[PDB]
Amino acid sequence: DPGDQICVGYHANNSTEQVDTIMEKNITVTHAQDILEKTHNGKLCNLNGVKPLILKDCSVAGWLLGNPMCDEFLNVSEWSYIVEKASPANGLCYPGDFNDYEELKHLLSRINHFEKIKIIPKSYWSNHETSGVSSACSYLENPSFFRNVVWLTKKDNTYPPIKVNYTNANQKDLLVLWGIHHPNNEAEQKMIYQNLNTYVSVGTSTLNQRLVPKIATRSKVKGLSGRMDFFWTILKPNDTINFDSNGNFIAPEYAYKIVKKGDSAIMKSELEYGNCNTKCQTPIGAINSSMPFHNIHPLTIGECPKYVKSNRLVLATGLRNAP
Amino acid sequence: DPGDQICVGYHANNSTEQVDTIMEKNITVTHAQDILEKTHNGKLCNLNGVKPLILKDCSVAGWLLGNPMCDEFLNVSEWSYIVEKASPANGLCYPGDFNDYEELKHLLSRINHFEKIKIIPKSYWSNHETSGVSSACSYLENPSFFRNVVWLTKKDNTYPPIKVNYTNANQKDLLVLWGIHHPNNEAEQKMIYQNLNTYVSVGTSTLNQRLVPKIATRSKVKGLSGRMDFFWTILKPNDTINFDSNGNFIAPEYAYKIVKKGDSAIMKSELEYGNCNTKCQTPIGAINSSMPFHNIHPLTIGECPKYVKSNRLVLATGLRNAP
Amino acid sequence: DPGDQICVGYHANNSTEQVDTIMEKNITVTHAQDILEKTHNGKLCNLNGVKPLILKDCSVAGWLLGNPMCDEFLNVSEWSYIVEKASPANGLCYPGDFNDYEELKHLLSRINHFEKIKIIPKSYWSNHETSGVSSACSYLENPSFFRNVVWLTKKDNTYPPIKVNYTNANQKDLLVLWGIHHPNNEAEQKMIYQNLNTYVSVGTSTLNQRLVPKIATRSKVKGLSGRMDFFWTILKPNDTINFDSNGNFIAPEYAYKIVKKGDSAIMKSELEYGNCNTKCQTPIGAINSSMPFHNIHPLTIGECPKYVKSNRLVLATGLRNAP
Amino acid sequence: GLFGAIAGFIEGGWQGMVDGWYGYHHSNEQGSGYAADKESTQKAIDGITNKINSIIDKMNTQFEAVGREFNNLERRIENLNKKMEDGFLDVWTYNAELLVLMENERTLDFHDSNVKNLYEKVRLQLRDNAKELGNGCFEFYHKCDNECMESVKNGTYDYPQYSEEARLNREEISG
Amino acid sequence: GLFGAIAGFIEGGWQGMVDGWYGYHHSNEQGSGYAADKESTQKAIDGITNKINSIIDKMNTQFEAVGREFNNLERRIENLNKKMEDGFLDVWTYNAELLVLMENERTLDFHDSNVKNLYEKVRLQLRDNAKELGNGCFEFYHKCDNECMESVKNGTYDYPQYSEEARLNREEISG
Amino acid sequence: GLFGAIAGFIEGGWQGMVDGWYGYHHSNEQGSGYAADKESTQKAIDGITNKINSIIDKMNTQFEAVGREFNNLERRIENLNKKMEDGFLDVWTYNAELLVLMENERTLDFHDSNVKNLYEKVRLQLRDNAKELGNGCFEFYHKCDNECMESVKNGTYDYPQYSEEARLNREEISG
Ligand SMILES: CC(=O)N[C@@H]1[C@@H](O[C@@H]2O[C@H](CO)[C@H](O)[C@H](O[C@]3(C(=O)O)C[C@H](O)[C@@H](NC(C)=O)[C@H]([C@H](O)[C@H](O)CO)O3)[C@H]2O)[C@H](O)[C@@H](CO)O[C@H]1O
Ligand SMILES: CC(=O)N[C@@H]1[C@@H](O[C@@H]2O[C@H](CO)[C@H](O)[C@H](O[C@]3(C(=O)O)C[C@H](O)[C@@H](NC(C)=O)[C@H]([C@H](O)[C@H](O)CO)O3)[C@H]2O)[C@H](O)[C@@H](CO)O[C@H]1O
Ligand SMILES: CC(=O)N[C@@H]1[C@@H](O[C@@H]2O[C@H](CO)[C@H](O)[C@H](O[C@]3(C(=O)O)C[C@H](O)[C@@H](NC(C)=O)[C@H]([C@H](O)[C@H](O)CO)O3)[C@H]2O)[C@H](O)[C@@H](CO)O[C@H]1O
Ligand SMILES: *[C@@H]1O[C@H](CO)[C@@H](O)[C@H](O)[C@H]1NC(C)=O
Ligand SMILES: *[C@@H]1O[C@H](CO)[C@@H](O)[C@H](O)[C@H]1NC(C)=O
Ligand SMILES: *[C@@H]1O[C@H](CO)[C@@H](O)[C@H](O)[C@H]1NC(C)=O
Ligand SMILES: *[C@@H]1O[C@H](CO)[C@@H](O)[C@H](O)[C@H]1NC(C)=O
Ligand SMILES: *[C@@H]1O[C@H](CO)[C@@H](O)[C@H](O)[C@H]1NC(C)=O
Ligand SMILES: *[C@@H]1O[C@H](CO)[C@@H](O)[C@H](O)[C@H]1NC(C)=O
Repeated sequence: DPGDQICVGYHANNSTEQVDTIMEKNITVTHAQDILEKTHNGKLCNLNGVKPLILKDCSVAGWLLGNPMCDEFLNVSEWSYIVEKASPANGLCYPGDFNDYEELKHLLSRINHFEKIKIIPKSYWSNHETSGVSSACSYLENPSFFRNVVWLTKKDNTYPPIKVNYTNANQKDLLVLWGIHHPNNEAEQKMIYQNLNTYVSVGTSTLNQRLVPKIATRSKVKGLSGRMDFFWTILKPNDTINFDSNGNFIAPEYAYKIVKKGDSAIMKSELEYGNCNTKCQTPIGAINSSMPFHNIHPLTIGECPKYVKSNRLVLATGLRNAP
Repeated sequence: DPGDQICVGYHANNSTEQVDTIMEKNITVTHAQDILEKTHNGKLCNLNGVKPLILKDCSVAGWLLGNPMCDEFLNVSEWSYIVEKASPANGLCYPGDFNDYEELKHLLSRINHFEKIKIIPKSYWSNHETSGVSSACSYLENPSFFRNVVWLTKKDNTYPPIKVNYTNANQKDLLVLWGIHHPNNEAEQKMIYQNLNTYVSVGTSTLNQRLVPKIATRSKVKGLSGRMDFFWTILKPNDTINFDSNGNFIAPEYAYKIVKKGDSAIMKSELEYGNCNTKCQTPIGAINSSMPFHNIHPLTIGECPKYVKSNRLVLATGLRNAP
Repeated sequence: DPGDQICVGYHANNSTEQVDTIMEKNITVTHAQDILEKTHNGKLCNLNGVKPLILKDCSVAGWLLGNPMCDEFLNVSEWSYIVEKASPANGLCYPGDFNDYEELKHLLSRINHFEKIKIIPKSYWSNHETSGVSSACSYLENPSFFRNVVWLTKKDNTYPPIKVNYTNANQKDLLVLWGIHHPNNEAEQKMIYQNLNTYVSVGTSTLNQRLVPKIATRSKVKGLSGRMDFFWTILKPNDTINFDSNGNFIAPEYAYKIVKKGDSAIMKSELEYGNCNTKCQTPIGAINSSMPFHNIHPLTIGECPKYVKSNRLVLATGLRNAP
Repeated sequence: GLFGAIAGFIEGGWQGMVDGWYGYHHSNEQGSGYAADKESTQKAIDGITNKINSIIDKMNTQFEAVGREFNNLERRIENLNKKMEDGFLDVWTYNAELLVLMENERTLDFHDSNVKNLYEKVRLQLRDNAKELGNGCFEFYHKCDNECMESVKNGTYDYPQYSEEARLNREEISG
Repeated sequence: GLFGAIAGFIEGGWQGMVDGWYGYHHSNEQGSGYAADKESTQKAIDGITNKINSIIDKMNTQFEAVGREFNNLERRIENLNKKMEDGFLDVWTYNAELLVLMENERTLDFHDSNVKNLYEKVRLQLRDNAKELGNGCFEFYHKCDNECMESVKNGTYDYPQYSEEARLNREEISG
Repeated sequence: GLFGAIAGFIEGGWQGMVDGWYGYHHSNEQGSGYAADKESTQKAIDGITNKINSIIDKMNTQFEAVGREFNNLERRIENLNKKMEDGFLDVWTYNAELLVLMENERTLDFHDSNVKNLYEKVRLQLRDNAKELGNGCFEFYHKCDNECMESVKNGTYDYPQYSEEARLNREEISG
């Protein structure tokens, strides 16, 4: 005859959750914890207290040199990170090359605080014209130039030798930019600079540069065949930058004071501002998440989950849930 | 008294196969699957439909410029991958330097289809001799030159200033090559070029180059002390390359049209052609295999197993096979 | 009534040793093997039979060129590894740039045996003064120069054109060093070199260099505004180096014969010599250990444990030790 | 099942038990009910919970990619940079997918072990004072009231106190 | 052995069984023979097979090396390039050798578990209607014909149908 | 415990046993004493020892960092170099910490398995010639002298030689 019983058994519920195993997939389980974050707001947000520099259709070169199509940015001074398009349209309006550009962009990705200062006022050029201007560097269909650098030309019919210095009074590093113009022929050279064999020399404690115009025939870019090559350096505190020139000099009017260095980044993205906040940003959107992982995009900034290429990461917690 | 029995037991066979464990090695097992591929045909085979460029004793420079010891290659146009020896013997027959060579070799490893075209015919040089030739660039013991570039020299006793352009009519990128000659002394300079202070300038929309001969005393290489430095650029579609020179110009006769870019490679190998086909090639031979791994050589091309340095990878499938 | 018993049980002891598990930490265990090495002698020791080059307050440049503040090192010839401070103070006493310095430091980290040889004796300069000297390159507060290179200046009031060669008789590679001086103005140029438009040209079988002084205004460094730029090359066996100059030449007196190449290193450390031996050295001390791992510093030299960032790595061997 | 309990001899699991992961279902003259062993269930929560956190912590340091720009003649180092950064992404993706796959297996078999260990904790308590049915149930040879059972559950089960009664009913089914 | 079955209490394995991995050897009055449990053998094939494919799939993305040229004054980045490419080769070689070593262990103990689980599937069916000899064999207290046994194999074994007969022969060896 | 033996049914371990990892404690009319099973203990030493060496050998090739200098305008490749070298340090640190954490678990459960396997080696030898108490002890139904026990330890235990004596004392506690 039947007696009292005790049994041993285990938990079950109405749970659809599956996890994976090396030996078996799609195991219906009791409880499971998903550890992969697979959603983003799709927006370029502020990073903590601070807003990004969104360059829109300008490039770093366009912004720093002052392409007239980029006047929006003449007075930025503090950001969290920089956003720049894949192929911005407004960089060097006057066709040329920017020397050590990537090294400068990299240097820039360690900086979050500029203060643009006036290093050599146009008032200085008492024996040179400062009105150098081009149709490629044109604003409202009316020939203009880079806002931060000045195209010196002959005054009357002379170009007296230039010798100007600037000392870094401040206690911050200083980013100075200059340039040289490469004319098309000896004629054009004489028309702008009078002098026929020219140089631009820049000297600091570390720099020792001698530039010389290169007259050659080139294809037309923005209708021009001339060229303009730009260069940069970091002027340390209590050091002096020394320009000497007898022509073709594109002089610095503004320099940038480096007030705060921080961890930053230049992101390639086609998105606009998002007017929103985050603790973790990617080029395709921001992340609000506690997950230990995410799979949205490798290039992140801020305190983020770890990126993996997985489309699914879920840990079993409970036990096999029998039907 | 004895009764009916049932037993539980497990499979065994006459199997020698061993597998390994963290805690015990050389475990004799029942069944095992080897997953490492350890054999290759030892041959440089075609890759799918397509045959490799085997440069033999020429180098990429030797081939592209047309070292006379490399005429075999004057009309290659389609390959799967390139094979070049460790130390080819026929590169720059006239001693010199090839500017940004590795960047060009790299660029070349993304190309599988050339079409060599005639960009500036010798007929053009109506006021210059095109017969420049050397004993270092010698063919059948009789002084010759690079097949694809032309050594311009003075005609009669003048060297009129050169100004020639070429526009990229086509819809493919174009690889143009040129050079400059560095003579030994002012005398030799005058004997070849008449003119005493010379330049070569090349201009595109992106390029802005000015080259100037360097007269100096150098050690003898192939009996010569003179030198010849070569340079390249990619001429995009609908853009014009512009040469200006008054001496020392090594002019392009042929340019290379870049018809197809594909995933490719330049392999270092001492082997010849193999006259065979494969889906996976290495520098020491090809692979016909389904194994998930191989250990033959890291540098592979095509759909291949994953390379590991292991000499043995075998999975246990069956159970411990008791003696 | 009670009968004979047998029991099954397991080992226990008075053991405090703990190990860790994914599912539980601080498991008190019976036996355990620590596999992480966490102590170093804190000393820069010899490496096997051989002692390091400890440059103290000199830099590689300072040593090789012969900064007078570094005479200690004028005759080193054999080391195991090199130690150099983060910011040595005695490098280029005369302000300038060392061309391809990091590539030379790297080349040096493959060398453990120099033999300094006299390549061009001062006796050679029969028509030039060799007494060029500066207050920046000053020894006992009395203006001196680099010990291994010679500052040629005008003798009487002329500087005859220089043309000197050296052939590598030996069967070892040879490291030759030279330089050029960049004066402040045309006046100073004439005072030192007489000649007004100058060049230094160096030629080997591979090298083809033309250097030209750069007169420009620069900030003061060690009270000087002039500069001196140095350059190096490897002269292979049975090849000749060829200098031509008409001024500003800083000539090689000594070259370095490369007798033995070995695996070596340049370590950044602030420590002095240790007068001790080891088989494994790090920048912060040496290791005497059998452990398969260590966590002291990533940059090691010699037969060493594998570096990990772990502060603890211990394997359980025995079983859970119940209280 | 690796240990034979879950979907093994204990075929199927109890929708009825809810307060825990592993537990008992009694059935006596006073009545029935499910009760979960909180000793073994809590030890399985402290286990899995620690596991998760440890998987997360081992991953808290791992390779973070950063944008770097190269020009038209730095293709080689650009490509080096690209392969390097994919290399680590592929490496850490492998480590995470594999660690999860592996610890998942170890998790399920852990539950399996925990159940069979709990069944054995009972079997070894009762011995011949009860019968094992082969389904994870014990039929008592004696009388277990809603107070005797709490002893076997708490482990505090006095064997000789029922031994004699039990013996006589077990031998009854014979002579 | 981790589970105690293979080269444990079931000492030695059967050269005779062939149609499967785990199975039975019967011995009654009608005769003998080996028969493999296809339920448990097929579940072990679906297991190992899935394992292999998963090891392969986790490896289907991993670092591929590419040739890159450097000149005489790019020794630093050449060496960087070299260390980087060895780094991944050493990394993936470690991952493959270790994954194999680990899953090998898990494979053998799986077979071990599968056998002990199969032995237990029988033991719990028979209970006291048979005797366990300690070698992986059960001696029946009743009569098992070549049709009764197929019931214990298929799991469809009617316990009470033999219970009574069995009881009388088990108690026979006593009084 | 994963296998249920160590800190399971065999609650607590013996400070008294010393010559080995797993073993027996006998108690008969001639006297007591601990003795360690050297068969199973030596197999556990050969196991763990091989494990250590294999962990070391798999690690004998792995990424070694080297110092490289960059100038003020090689920040990009300097940073590339830095991330690359941290990448491998973080990778190998993960592999070592995880391999240890994992094999530690496998080690403890191995000891656990080894003990339960040893207990079962005895249980299956004795069968009904003794009683299992549920604490890892067997009470003999017959007489085991300091020479009979060495048979069960060595595995050389003649069951029928004691079977008859044993049967009569087991049935005694009944009628
Ligand atoms: C190569 C040539 O001769 N082209 C002729 C055209 O000349 C150029 O054409 C562009 C428009 O396509 C401009 O008019 C150029 O004029 C400027 C400019 O760039 O806008 C006018 C500037 O004020 C002048 N600035 C300074 C500071 O000198 C600038 C510079 O001289 C040059 O940029 C220096 O290289 O040039 C003009 O140069 C011409 O417009 C056309 C019809 O007249 O005929 C073309 O053959
Ligand atoms: C340095 C010097 O004067 N050496 C003398 C030898 O002159 C050189 O020797 C080589 C053989 O070793 C050749 O004969 C050279 O002649 C050529 C050449 O390279 O083959 C002849 C070419 O036709 C000529 N081509 C052109 C287009 O000018 C070529 C060039 O001039 C040079 O390559 C430019 O650098 O030179 C010859 O230059 C000389 O052979 C030997 C005995 O006469 O005496 C040596 O001292
Ligand atoms: C820029 C200028 O004119 N400065 C004046 C000072 O001249 C320089 O000052 C330094 C000390 O700060 C030295 O006296 C320099 O003199 C030397 C030197 O470097 O020591 C003297 C060397 O014998 C001489 N050597 C050679 C081989 O020529 C060396 C070189 O000429 C230069 O280094 C080349 O650039 O110069 C001196 O040049 C001057 O001391 C001070 C007061 O007289 O006034 C300053 O305006
Ligand atoms: C596992 O489940 C997913 C989601 O339902 C499904 O897409 C996939 O095909 C399943 N895998 C297998 C092997 O059936
Ligand atoms: C800057 O230039 C002025 C004259 O233009 C000169 O007197 C002064 O010394 C220079 N400053 C420095 C630091 O060289
Ligand atoms: C394992 O087997 C191989 C091949 O027979 C042999 O070379 C090796 O020595 C064996 N390993 C050991 C530890 O005996
Ligand atoms: C090419 O050169 C010819 C004359 O040599 C010139 O007329 C023509 O404009 C040039 N083409 C271009 C695109 O500059
Ligand atoms: C493990 O032990 C260490 C050393 O005693 C201690 O610092 C740590 O807090 C312990 N961990 C936990 C989780 O208690
Ligand atoms: C070295 O120079 C001497 C004259 O200064 C010259 O005669 C000799 O040929 C040169 N050596 C070489 C190898 O050029």
